[PDB]
Amino acid sequence: AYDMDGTGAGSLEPRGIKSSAVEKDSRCFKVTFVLPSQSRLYTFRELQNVYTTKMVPFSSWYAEQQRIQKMGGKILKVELVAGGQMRSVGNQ
Amino acid sequence: AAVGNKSNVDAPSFKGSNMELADSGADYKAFPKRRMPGANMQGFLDMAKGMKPK
Amino acid sequence: MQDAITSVINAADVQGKYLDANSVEKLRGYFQTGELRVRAAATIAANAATIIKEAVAKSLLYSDITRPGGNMYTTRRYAACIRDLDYYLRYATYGMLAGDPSILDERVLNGLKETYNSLGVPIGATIQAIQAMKEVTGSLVGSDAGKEMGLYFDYICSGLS
Amino acid sequence: MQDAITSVINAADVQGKYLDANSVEKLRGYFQTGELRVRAAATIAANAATIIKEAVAKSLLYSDITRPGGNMYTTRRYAACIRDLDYYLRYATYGMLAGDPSILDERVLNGLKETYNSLGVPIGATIQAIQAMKEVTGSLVGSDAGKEMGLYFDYICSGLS
Amino acid sequence: SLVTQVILSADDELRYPTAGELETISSYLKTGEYRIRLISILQGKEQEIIRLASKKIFQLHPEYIAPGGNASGARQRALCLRDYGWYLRLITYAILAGDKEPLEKIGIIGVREMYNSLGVPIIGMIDAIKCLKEATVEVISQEEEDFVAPYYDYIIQGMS
Amino acid sequence: SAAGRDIESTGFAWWSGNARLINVSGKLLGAH
Amino acid sequence: SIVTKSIVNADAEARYLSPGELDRIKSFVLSGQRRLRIAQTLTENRERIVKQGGQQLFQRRPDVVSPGGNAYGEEMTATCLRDLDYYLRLVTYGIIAGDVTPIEEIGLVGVKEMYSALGTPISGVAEGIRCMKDVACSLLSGEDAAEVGFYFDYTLAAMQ
Amino acid sequence: SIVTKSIVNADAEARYLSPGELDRIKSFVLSGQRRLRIAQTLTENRERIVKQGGQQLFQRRPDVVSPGGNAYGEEMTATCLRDLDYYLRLVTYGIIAGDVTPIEEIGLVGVKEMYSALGTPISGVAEGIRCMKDVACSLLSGEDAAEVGFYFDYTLAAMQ
Amino acid sequence: VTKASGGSPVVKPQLYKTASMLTIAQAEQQDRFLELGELNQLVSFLNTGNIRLEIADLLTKNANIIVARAADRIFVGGSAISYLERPQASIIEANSADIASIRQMTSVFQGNNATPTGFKPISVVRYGPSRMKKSLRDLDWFLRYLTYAIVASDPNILFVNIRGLREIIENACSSAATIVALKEMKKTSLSLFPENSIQKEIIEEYFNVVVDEFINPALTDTIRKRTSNDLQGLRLPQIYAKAGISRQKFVMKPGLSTDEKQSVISACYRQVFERDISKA
Amino acid sequence: MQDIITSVINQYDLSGRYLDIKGINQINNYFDTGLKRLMIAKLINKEATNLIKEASELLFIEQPELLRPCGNAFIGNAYTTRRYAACIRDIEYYLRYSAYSIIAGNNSILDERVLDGLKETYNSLLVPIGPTIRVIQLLKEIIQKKFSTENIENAIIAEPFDYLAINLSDKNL
Ligand code: CLA
Ligand SMILES: CCC1=C(C)/C(=C/C2=NC(=C\c3[nH]c(/C=C4\NC(=O)[C@H](C)[C@H]4CC)c(C)c3CCC(=O)O)/C(CCC(=O)O)=C2C)NC1=O
Ligand SMILES: CCC1=C(C)/C(=C/C2=NC(=C\c3[nH]c(/C=C4\NC(=O)[C@H](C)[C@H]4CC)c(C)c3CCC(=O)O)/C(CCC(=O)O)=C2C)NC1=O
Ligand SMILES: CCC1=C(C)/C(=C/C2=NC(=C\c3[nH]c(/C=C4\NC(=O)[C@H](C)[C@H]4CC)c(C)c3CCC(=O)O)/C(CCC(=O)O)=C2C)NC1=O
Ligand SMILES: CCC1=C(C)/C(=C/C2=NC(=C\c3[nH]c(/C=C4\NC(=O)[C@H](C)[C@H]4CC)c(C)c3CCC(=O)O)/C(CCC(=O)O)=C2C)NC1=O
Ligand SMILES: CCC1=C(C)/C(=C/C2=NC(=C\c3[nH]c(/C=C4\NC(=O)[C@H](C)[C@H]4CC)c(C)c3CCC(=O)O)/C(CCC(=O)O)=C2C)NC1=O
Ligand SMILES: CCC1=C(C)/C(=C/C2=NC(=C\c3[nH]c(/C=C4\NC(=O)[C@H](C)[C@H]4CC)c(C)c3CCC(=O)O)/C(CCC(=O)O)=C2C)NC1=O
Ligand SMILES: CCC1=C(C)/C(=C/C2=NC(=C\c3[nH]c(/C=C4\NC(=O)[C@H](C)[C@H]4CC)c(C)c3CCC(=O)O)/C(CCC(=O)O)=C2C)NC1=O
Ligand SMILES: CCC1=C(C)/C(=C/C2=NC(=C\c3[nH]c(/C=C4\NC(=O)[C@H](C)[C@H]4CC)c(C)c3CCC(=O)O)/C(CCC(=O)O)=C2C)NC1=O
Repeated sequence: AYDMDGTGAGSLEPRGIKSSAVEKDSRCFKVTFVLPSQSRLYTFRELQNVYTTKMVPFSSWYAEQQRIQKMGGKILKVELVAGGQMRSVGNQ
Repeated sequence: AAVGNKSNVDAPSFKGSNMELADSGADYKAFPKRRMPGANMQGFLDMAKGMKPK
Repeated sequence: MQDAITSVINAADVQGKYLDANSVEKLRGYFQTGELRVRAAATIAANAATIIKEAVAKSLLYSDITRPGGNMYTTRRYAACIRDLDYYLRYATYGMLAGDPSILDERVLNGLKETYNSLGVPIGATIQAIQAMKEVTGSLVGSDAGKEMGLYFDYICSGLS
Repeated sequence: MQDAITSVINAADVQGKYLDANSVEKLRGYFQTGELRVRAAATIAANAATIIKEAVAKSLLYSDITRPGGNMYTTRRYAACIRDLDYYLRYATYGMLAGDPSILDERVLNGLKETYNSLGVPIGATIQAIQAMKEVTGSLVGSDAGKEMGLYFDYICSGLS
Repeated sequence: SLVTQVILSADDELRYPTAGELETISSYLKTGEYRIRLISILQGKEQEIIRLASKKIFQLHPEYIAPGGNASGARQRALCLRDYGWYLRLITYAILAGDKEPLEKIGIIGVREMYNSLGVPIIGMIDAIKCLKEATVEVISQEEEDFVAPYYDYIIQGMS
Repeated sequence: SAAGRDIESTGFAWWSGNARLINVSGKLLGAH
Repeated sequence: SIVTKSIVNADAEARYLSPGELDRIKSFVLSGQRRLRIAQTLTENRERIVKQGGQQLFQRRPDVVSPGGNAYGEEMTATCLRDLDYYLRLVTYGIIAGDVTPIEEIGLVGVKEMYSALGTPISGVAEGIRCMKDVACSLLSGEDAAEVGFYFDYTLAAMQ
Repeated sequence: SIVTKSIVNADAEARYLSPGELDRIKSFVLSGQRRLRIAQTLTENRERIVKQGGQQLFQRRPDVVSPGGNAYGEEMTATCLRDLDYYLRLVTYGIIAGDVTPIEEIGLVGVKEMYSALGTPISGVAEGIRCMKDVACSLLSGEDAAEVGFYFDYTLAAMQ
Repeated sequence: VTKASGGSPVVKPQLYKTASMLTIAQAEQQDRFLELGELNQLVSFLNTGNIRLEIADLLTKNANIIVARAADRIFVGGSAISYLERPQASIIEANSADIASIRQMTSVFQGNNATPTGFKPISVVRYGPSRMKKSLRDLDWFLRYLTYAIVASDPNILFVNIRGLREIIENACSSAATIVALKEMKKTSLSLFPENSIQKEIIEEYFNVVVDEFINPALTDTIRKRTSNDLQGLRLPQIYAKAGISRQKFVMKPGLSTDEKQSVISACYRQVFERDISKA
Repeated sequence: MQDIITSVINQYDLSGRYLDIKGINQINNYFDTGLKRLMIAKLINKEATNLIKEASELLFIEQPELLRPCGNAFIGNAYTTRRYAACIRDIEYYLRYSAYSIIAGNNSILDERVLDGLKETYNSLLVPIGPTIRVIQLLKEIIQKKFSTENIENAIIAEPFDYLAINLSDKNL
């Protein structure tokens, strides 16, 4: 279901990205960032634009924001376009 | 021309040689008919000349 | 995935020899039919939906595979057929241009009869659909071009059998 | 992504009218230069590595962007340049064939100057590299063909500025 | 450096450094000054060594020095010693931060396409570094040159 | 391939720049 | 056109254009003189190609014009011929572009959604284009009728 | 070898190895010094043992090399001696293994199917191995010639 | 010993492209019949056809003359062309082309300039036979894939086998003793055709693709570094991936034409669902 | 993978017992030769690009067929330079994973990362298994040329290369 079942350290599925997203979450951000690949010079793949602006969901913004810095990216701006704040029920 | 003239006996076919022209050699199989002596094998060919004449 | 030129170059290369008179003799034979194959592949591209509509209505339209219980009953299952028959008429067009059926078994034939047995698709009705589809394809492209396009249909039917 | 024929058809279509004498008048002008553009794109494909090697050695090879601290110091950063200059010489070749610079801003110009500012890439040295690359390209393809290929280089330099 | 590899390598698993990794930081920091003492030995012999590198890279490869080769001319040979100076400077970085990243984030990653766009034969540069390692053995005793030996041949492995 | 037509390709300067033909036997034959 | 999608094909593949792609851009531009003559024939024959186009369309599909048909009355019949003037125009674009790319993104992409949402029988408009094809190919020689008819039947295929 | 089939014998019988089996593994390994000397003699005498082996083979069987024979010409005669180099090699394996188990599953099992399927007279290749045997036993003393010849005649027996 | 097995399906690795070939594959990968542009693609290279083929036989017939005239230039020591060995596979035959070199038992000069400056030509007696057993074999092969590139569509088969080639043989070969030999074949092969006719420009353009790219630095090895522990890093020569049809990608730059934005989206359907269900 | 140590500890865990002295004697034999296992590894990094080059010429000098046309058997030997480029690449791997496996003192890294599917992969491409194994031991003799005056480094160097040889064989006996 959601990503906070009871998993933490020392648990059977591997220790990973745990987001505070509810059941079928409907909140999503509008993020903007550059993310240079830092791996094209030994792979020699084709090049793709690294400056992107896209709507990521609340269910997986934290994983994406945690990963964009993994590969040296810089986050220029993020906002919560869709969803409420301090909302107990209704994020579903 | 057939030249079927007469006295077509059967026994005693003899010897000699002629090697008549091929045909149909105008077809097209993609593989050869295979033959030997690659490299890993130049040693023994040069070396079967030795006994070739015996 | 080899055409007639790729297959000729491979056999001439696999013996390490140049393109002798016999290798170029077949290549000249392929270039002579190069004009016929494009016009054959031209009209087949135009009448792709019409050919498949003619084959299914002529072979397996009203048989009891079409009725309930038959192998083609539900609309998802019927729609999979004309999707499925489109590949046979399409890949056969590729073999007709390349002049070599290597693309068929590379991308169609392998794991095909083993897949229809899994789904339970009737191989008997499948080949007759392709045979009927081969019959209408000889209508459009003519006789000799139909002989060329027809030469790869039964190649599918043979291996799919 | 429109060529000269696509742009002519679009403007003639966007008013809902047929291809009158003025629309075909430009199309005939494009077909006249069709022979020049292919030979221009022919030699540029051959001397792609030689042109980029000539531009960097003539514009920014020994400047202090090349030395430590400069924007091009490390081997990853140097290797990104000739990778980066390859697109400018390549996409400019596409604009020279299509006869319309729509492909450049569609696939090169948009988010480009906004990207170099993020990385901190010097736009000043970049344009002079493309200007020097434009200078050697006029050497190969000739004068008028260089005028054509050169017409899309400064289009990149203008928008990248 | 080495601590950076442990912080990074422990960070993609979302965990603190384990028992073995904290050894790898602790043992690295206890051998600290000996890298510091060693790099000052090499910095005082950079004019020592690159003069000896130009000995054998060119007697081995007179193709490059001759008229027509890339290194023909004064100013081409002038930077020629500069590339030795940057490489030797990079190795002092690698000898200090006890790993290969300063030899890899600089110098190694994409070096072939740099030289290939320059005309320098990439095989010749491999012998240049091999020449440079051959030159460092003379001005260095047996104790500490096998400490610096594995940092050289990584560059040769990186360039192939 | 080609060799020895400079100061720091052989060691000899230009006033000695007739003695870059000692280990170069082909140019020396055309010199004689 | 053939020029723009032979580019975007080789664009996606990270490569330049092969001889197979550049000997056809070459072969297409030398074909350009003959294409403008063919499109010039259909350009000022739209009065007959459309009006005789709707001629056979109503004789073959009297339902669409009969009371209850979608094109019933003085009003809809005028728009009934308006669409044929559209599709006859797009065929002139496809002949000059050497491809149905102009016809693709105009009048073909999502055409079934429009005509289904207008209440028009999409099979009926397909019958209209076929009637225009016999009038168009009757205006040209055999070498041309294999082209002008060739673009109509593609429109027939995508319109059902 | 004697070690592996003395095991698989006692393996099948659900038992360990008797003194009759373990006093011969013992007796074989003390024999191992003398076996390597014997195989060492045949190892670098293959030039004479094979070439003189095919010497007597053609003098005794001129049919196989005459025109029409299987080993006719420069080509087949080279392969004609190649097989003798094979079988001379397997005898060196049997001497070191102390058994024809290496010769059994290599060059003996199903050998008649190969040579019958190659058109080669299997009796002719048997004559070749006998000619090699007289050359081999002429290179060793009487105590050794009772072994090196001993493995050839087993190959002669299975090859007919 | 390995205690399991995934099986080995028959796989034919890519070798080269041809003009008859890749355009059949491009529309193949997009799941469509080729269109009239690409049908116009497949036709007039077939319409090249016999022109490509006759270039082979005229080039193939005097193959020894093409190879021998290079031998006179850069090989001291008499003829030194005995080490040729045309059948390179040791087969009896199936059929053979005709070459028929020297008949009775460098003739006229009048323009013959091979070495640009003081280049040392290889000797032969000092160069030794075993190394000599390749140099005529490779002067052979440069005649070969050219006469496979003419008969095929493109020069791509030359590009794959000549990119890193000069580096690999750079230690047992003076490289400039190849560029002289490769520019002797075009000078010899241009003796055959009336120049400023169509065939003269065809084969000339294929010679300078192999000789100018011969003097060109080899591609760098591509590396596949893995992300986590249990994987293993690999390494492939960049030669290896540029042989064959070379499968395409699709990108969604907003602002494309809505077809190429439609061909990319439907390309996304086939990837994730394995069959374009919107078409199906 | 598993080194000599972890392989030893799993040996005692399966039985669920602590490490006795026979277990520790196996670990001590690694710790003694562990310092000797490194300059074997350090020599390989210094001799890596060379040792592949001597292996190739020593291979093709005995297998000239590998540099020739394949015959109609579409077989992958070093025919073309595309074939030759990738074929030298395999000698990279056999020297590499046999270099780690010298340091681990155990062939656990070998079979799971080299042997598993090796006959699978070569049977697909029709690659020579015979010459492929012979080049593996041309490297072994070439590496043992350096450490030859004594003979306790020799058994260390032989263990990885000998393991690939016995395992890539279709078993004749
Ligand atoms: C067959 C005779 C012969 C030969 C082959 C050589 C060969 C050589 N000598 Mg040597 N030498 C010779 C005789 C010879 N020498 C004699 C007779 C003397 C005594 C004077 C010397 C003294 C000598 C010295 C001191 C040196 C050499 C050097 C050299 C080397 C380079 C030469 C050079 O660059 O000069 C280039 C030429 C000049 C710079 C021009 C000099 C012009 C002189 C000063 C004027 C000549 C006057 C003449 C009689 C009339 C001229 C008419 C006038 C109107 C112009 C070369 C191997 C050098 C060396 O060791 O290299 C390894 C060196 O340093 N030589
Ligand atoms: C590694 C650097 C880094 C940080 C720090 C980070 C923070 C971060 N904090 C979040 C939420 C949150 N953070 C808090 C925290 C707090 N509430 C309080 O009253 C306190 C003041 C505070 C605890 C100290 C809460 C309650 C949420 C949930 C908000 C919601 O459901 O709307 C979220 C939204 C997604 C998710 O949690 O799955 C992110 C991405 N991400 C990063 O990559
Ligand atoms: C390109 C080579 C190639 C082929 C040919 C191919 C066939 C293929 N046919 C399928 C199904 C099917 N195929 C049929 C076909 C038929 N029913 C009949 O009665 C007729 C005899 C026949 C039409 C001629 C049907 C009904 C299904 C659906 C089966 C089901 O839902 O269980 C499926 C299952 C998945 C899907 O359709 O999405 C595959 C993968 N895949 C390939 O990659
Ligand atoms: C097809 C249109 C297009 C372009 C042009 C493009 C550019 C682009 N240039 C980049 C970097 C770069 N570009 C340069 C370029 C230069 N340094 C200089 O001094 C010069 C002025 C200049 C060479 C002319 C350098 C050094 C980097 C690396 C920056 C870094 O590592 O921080 C990057 C970061 C990622 C990467 O290279 O893998 C992108 C995405 N992307 C595109 O899609
Ligand atoms: C920190 C890592 C690093 C390196 C190594 C580097 C190298 C580098 N070498 C260059 C040129 C050059 N390099 C050489 C080099 C040589 N000739 C020989 O015979 C030798 C074997 C070799 C020197 C030891 C030559 C001849 C040129 C000039 C080529 C030309 O412009 O014609 C250039 C062009 C500008 C310049 O000289 O500064 C760069 C950037 N940049 C870097 O950031
Ligand atoms: C360039 C591609 C293109 C097409 C094809 C197109 C069609 C189109 N057809 C329309 C109406 C119409 N179209 C018809 C057509 C027909 N009635 C029949 O019986 C026949 C079967 C058929 C014609 C042969 C009728 C009757 C209407 C009016 C429907 C109404 O008033 O409700 C309308 C709404 C009115 C208008 O704006 O014209 C559009 C937009 N637009 C385009 O951009
Ligand atoms: C290790 C056990 C072993 C043996 C013995 C063996 C034999 C063997 N003998 C062969 C051929 C041959 N063998 C002969 C042999 C002979 N001609 C004569 O006249 C003589 C009687 C006789 C030799 C003394 C000839 C002529 C051929 C070539 C036949 C042909 O080309 O059709 C071939 C096919 C070519 C090849 O791959 O070498 C095999 C495999 N393989 C094995 O693994
Ligand atoms: C069809 C395109 C094509 C070519 C040409 C090719 C060449 C090729 N030449 C090779 C070697 C060689 N090639 C040559 C010689 C020469 N080579 C020349 O192009 C010159 C004419 C001559 C020097 C003047 C020599 C001497 C060797 C042996 C080098 C060595 O021992 O490593 C090798 C390594 C295997 C071998 O020993 O033959 C290849 C794969 N491969 C290809 O796919
Ligand atoms: C880590 C362990 C490991 C190995 C060894 C390995 C091998 C491997 N060898 C390959 C090909 C190949 N390997 C060779 C090798 C040879 N040809 C000969 O004639 C010689 C016997 C031999 C050189 C010794 C050739 C020619 C190919 C290409 C086959 C072809 O495309 O024709 C390929 C397919 C290309 C690719 O790498 O993607 C793989 C995966 N992969 C692994 O993960």
